[PDB]
Amino acid sequence: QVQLVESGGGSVQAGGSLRLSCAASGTIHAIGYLGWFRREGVAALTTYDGWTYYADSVKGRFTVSLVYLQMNSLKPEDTALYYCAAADDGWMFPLYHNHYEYWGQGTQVTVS
Amino acid sequence: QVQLVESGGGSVQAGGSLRLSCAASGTIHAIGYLGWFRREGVAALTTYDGWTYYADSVKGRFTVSLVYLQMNSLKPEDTALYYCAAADDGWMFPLYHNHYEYWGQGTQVTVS
Amino acid sequence: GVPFGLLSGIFWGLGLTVSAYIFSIFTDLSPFVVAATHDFLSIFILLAFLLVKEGKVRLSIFLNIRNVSVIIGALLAGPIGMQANLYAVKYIGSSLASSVSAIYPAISVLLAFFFLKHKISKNTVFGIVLIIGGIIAQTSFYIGILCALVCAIAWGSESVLSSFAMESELSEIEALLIRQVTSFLSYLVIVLFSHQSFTAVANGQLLGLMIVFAAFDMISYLAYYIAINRLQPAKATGLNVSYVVWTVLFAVVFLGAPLDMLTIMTSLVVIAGVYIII
Amino acid sequence: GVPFGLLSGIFWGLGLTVSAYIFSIFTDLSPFVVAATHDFLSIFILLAFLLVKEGKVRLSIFLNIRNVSVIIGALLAGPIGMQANLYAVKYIGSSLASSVSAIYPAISVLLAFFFLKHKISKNTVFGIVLIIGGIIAQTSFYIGILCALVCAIAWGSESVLSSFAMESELSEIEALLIRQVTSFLSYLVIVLFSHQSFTAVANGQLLGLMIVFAAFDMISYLAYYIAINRLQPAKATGLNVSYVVWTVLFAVVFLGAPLDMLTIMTSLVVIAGVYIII
Repeated sequence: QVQLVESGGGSVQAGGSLRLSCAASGTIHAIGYLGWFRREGVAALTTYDGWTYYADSVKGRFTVSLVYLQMNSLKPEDTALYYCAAADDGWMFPLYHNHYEYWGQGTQVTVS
Repeated sequence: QVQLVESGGGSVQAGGSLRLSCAASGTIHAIGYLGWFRREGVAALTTYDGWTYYADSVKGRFTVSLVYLQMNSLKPEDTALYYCAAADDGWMFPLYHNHYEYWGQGTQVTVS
Repeated sequence: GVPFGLLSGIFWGLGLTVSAYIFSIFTDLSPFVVAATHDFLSIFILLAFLLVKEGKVRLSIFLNIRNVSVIIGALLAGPIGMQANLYAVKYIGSSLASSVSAIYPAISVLLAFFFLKHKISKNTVFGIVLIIGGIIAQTSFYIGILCALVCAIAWGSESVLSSFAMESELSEIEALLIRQVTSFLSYLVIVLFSHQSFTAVANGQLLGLMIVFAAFDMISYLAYYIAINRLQPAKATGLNVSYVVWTVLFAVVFLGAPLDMLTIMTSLVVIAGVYIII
Repeated sequence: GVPFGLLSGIFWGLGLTVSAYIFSIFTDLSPFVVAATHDFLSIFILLAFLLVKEGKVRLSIFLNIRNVSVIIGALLAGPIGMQANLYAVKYIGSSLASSVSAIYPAISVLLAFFFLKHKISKNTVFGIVLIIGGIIAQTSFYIGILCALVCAIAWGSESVLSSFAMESELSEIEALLIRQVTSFLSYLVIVLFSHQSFTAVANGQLLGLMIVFAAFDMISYLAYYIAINRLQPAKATGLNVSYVVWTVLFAVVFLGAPLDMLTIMTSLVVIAGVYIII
């Protein structure tokens, strides 16, 4: 129903920072939760309320904005294809790659 | 369920004769009626009993055998793609291109 | 949708064994008042179904040219069907008319092949012939069978008609909505000319029985038309014929109808047929 | 398969209003004999369904590791469920235990989210909360509600369990066949230790009532499990909650149960919820 496109992937030296962008197209009115995975849960924002849930491994180092993912303090373990995701209905269960039905192609991020 | 292949098509001078062949592959045990169209009904044989129904336009000029279609007294109106067909269950309603579910690709026959 | 046939069967069986209970508990009641109040009550149920399923109303789909089939089938099965069936009840018995109304699929299995050009040449014919043989083995006769076949032709032709309209751009709920609207109009016209009294319907108990009977009958018709839509008129009636097994079961269980050995044999024959069809 | 939910609802409502009729016409009858004979009679119906649907038997699919869920759910909902529900009947009334057995989907809507990791965060929660509010607005209480929630937890957890097994390689008819087999074994073990008499079942009228009740209940369970299979546990129970509307309708129509204004309001609330869910 919604087409997701990712941008900003590439190679980054460890110890810096990076920004990744996700653009959604289509019926974007009733999507509750937006997400950012690499399929582990790394970020998930709620549209109306404005809260952002993260992973404990990166909680406090990565940040979400409305979708922009700003990742700081990069480590070589972060080399992965990052995927976007949306949820038709959501209250309190983010970060799971079975709730989110709308899936993107993902872009590669390699930390050196 | 059944793949149908036709052979023998080509160009024939009017006033001669021609033979067209149909080979069926797959689950060929429960097919009752075999057919030959050009989607008008031109020929349809019953497997068990052995009767053959034809079209009144060609009844007495074309003949069926078990599938071989021998067409005699060709006329320029017979230029068409001939198709094979089979029927899962059949008693008395041949020559209709909605009864027959298994369809072939057909071969071109051009009368000059 | 193979289970929808059997569901239509069981729900029409429940509706019929509710109708028998109604006509047994009430003597003065007449079938013309019952059918009219049934249809008037069920029109609300159909409006509810339509409003819940999709948008409010779609009246541009009720084209005048195509849906003549459904109105003619409704006025050919509803009013005169029930009239001739009650005539058969008064003529040759209360339970033979129902047996012929169950042997009805013969005319449908003929028409669907000949008129609609359907392809049922040898698969279903055997199960339906076996059901027919069972119903005839269950049992002035020349006129009783004449009126009975007059009922059966109509009740088997409503199916062939109802599968003619729903071929293109007529869902299950609308093709039945117009059917019930037209049957209600027809019964209204029939009652108005005869000035049949409506005082009996005011009873609360009778109204409750009528609303449960209308709910059962309408779920039956809805499942039956969902079947016909995607299972045609050739087997979608044969599968529904199973309602005689139910009707007999619920009559011998709830209403306390006497059980005989011949009815067990007929029920076994018809259930064997219904099992053969799948 | 959205209509299967409401179909399970109507068929369980019919089964329950047949059970009320049975227990009203017979005084000496006890729920343990009734449940045992029901299950023993319905095992034949399930064998018939299985033999007609597909091949004779497939016992290699009844693996010991996975189907512990279904056996534990059956012995957790069937025997002790009915025992504690009859305890609630004797404690705080004959119709409040049924109301809690209808408010059951709360524990299911909690478990399906937390334990099975299902995604129902905000869509269904509102309809189910509204149904719950209606059932509580319909109405020693601290122990009655305790036993009632003990029944509701079990009857809502059988659904979460039954949707755990059918995730991979267990169809609707087998996951229920083992359920009924194990419930029958459990009730047999319970009866043997208490030496409950089986003389009442020999009655022909009671056998007819039990076979129609088993047929209704089994069509209900089958439609309900076909729903759960493809509609999950979160809404497939909420849709089935509609059976309280039916039960009340058939009680006030057929059994002659008195009608009060508060029950109309509760039925309107729960039908509003059921309509909201779709």
